[PDB]
Amino acid sequence: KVFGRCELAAAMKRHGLDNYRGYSLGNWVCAAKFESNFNTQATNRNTDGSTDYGILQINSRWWCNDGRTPGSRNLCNIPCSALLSSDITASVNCAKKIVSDGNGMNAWVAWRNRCKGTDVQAWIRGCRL
Ligand code: NA
Repeated sequence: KVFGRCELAAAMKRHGLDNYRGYSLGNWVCAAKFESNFNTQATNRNTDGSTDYGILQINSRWWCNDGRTPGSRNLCNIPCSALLSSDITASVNCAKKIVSDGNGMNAWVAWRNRCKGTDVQAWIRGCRL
């Protein structure tokens, strides 16, 4: 599913991401834009041989099982394929664990390099939330 901007903003809010670990909804929408372009089916191979899955490009090195990431963990206890669903419940549940792990949203290098410190409110502009 390719979410619309406000569509994804509504879904993330409904799933309790708005101000989760102090991150406003626009931070999460911004992260999703630069990680996946709001595409639930996005997959990207990392140089270390792990893969990033779904709207928030959750990494098989630590968070989900894809059966092809040696010495990896599955801390969200989910198949990485579950992170490609049109229903973002699994991605959001797993992202709550990631953002809680100590470095907040710096876990998402695209967030740190493209969203952090910017006018992230712009990403929920015009949305009926
Ligand atoms: Na894994």
